[PDB]
Amino acid sequence: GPVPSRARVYTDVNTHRPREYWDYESHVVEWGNQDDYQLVRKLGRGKYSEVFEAINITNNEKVVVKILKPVKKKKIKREIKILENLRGGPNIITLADIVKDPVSRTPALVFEHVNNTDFKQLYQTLTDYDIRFYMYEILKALDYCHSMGIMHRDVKPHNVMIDHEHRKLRLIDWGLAEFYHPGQEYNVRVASRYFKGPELLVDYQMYDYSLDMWSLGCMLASMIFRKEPFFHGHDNYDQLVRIAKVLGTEDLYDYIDKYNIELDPRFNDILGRHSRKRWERFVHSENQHLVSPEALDFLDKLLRYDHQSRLTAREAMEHPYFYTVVKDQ
Ligand SMILES: O=S(=O)(c1ccc2nc(Cl)sc2c1)N1CCC2(CC1)CC(NCc1ccc(-c3ccccc3)c(Cl)c1)C2
Repeated sequence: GPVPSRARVYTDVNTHRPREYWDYESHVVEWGNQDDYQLVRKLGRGKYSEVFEAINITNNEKVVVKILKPVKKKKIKREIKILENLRGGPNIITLADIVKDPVSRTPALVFEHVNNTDFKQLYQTLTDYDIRFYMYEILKALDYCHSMGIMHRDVKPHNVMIDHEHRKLRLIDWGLAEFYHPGQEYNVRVASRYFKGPELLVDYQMYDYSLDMWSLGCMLASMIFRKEPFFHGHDNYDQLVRIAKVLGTEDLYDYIDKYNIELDPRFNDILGRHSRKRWERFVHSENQHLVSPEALDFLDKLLRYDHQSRLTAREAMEHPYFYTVVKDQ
């Protein structure tokens, strides 16, 4: 069978807490009054929810409402619990209330309101310094949630929100997040394809917070190289080929060895044989101003098949890539 794995950091953090903290199945939900909020306009449709801008008529404060589509109550209790646990944390979205339509029986999450600067405007103006800063800001949120025994499992640009006018960032969409418990086997059918770690793709279920660090590298790549998505797999199998065509098949077979992982008979056809490529080959004139020795060192140390050899969030925050941003503090 597969070799076990535990987290190198924040391993026993949920164990040292009361059971209620992570036994979300037991959480009873504090309902608010739906008539305190009126919906203004729709902001987005999104697989598990629809998102609206609303006003709280109690204090005339602008708000965000995610009306949920039908999920199991235990997954809602999960998200609510994780949000409540992380509330007040750096760059974590703030849950403000929870309400149910007394007729449709549909439940709705009410959030603080953050203006998103227009994608086009932001993307075209970004700058290396800006990327550094906002990555630092994402790392802050991740080290916080990891320290609080929680893995997001859906880190990607969709779930990051930036108000550039106020240099303000939030990490959202906590509905796939789970509590890390050593020895636990998780579902590998999580996150979107382009951001899935190797461990999900080879079906190693004793994963941990380091899953987030892979995605974060997947994010950094697309930004510095200006290629979204960076690993563009046609299906879950081809996603690992895309990764192997860059990272090389050798470190991959070394990883499945160390963890005595059994590859579906399929991959053993498509994976083939692939040298580990150098980053220079994704550099061109239009991205060079984002790419730097510091950045490629940072990226290399996140994009590793072996989850145990990835940088932790706190080590990442200590990386030379962010030396300038930390001095502003
Ligand atoms: O209208 S929504 O559905 C909405 C509105 C309010 C709301 N409030 C709660 Cl509560 S949930 C909710 C949902 N919608 C807004 C727009 C998004 C999707 C959701 C977030 C945007 N993020 C793109 C992005 C992320 C990171 C970077 C980046 C920049 C520099 C270094 C690294 C990364 C860049 Cl360049 C771009 C796309």
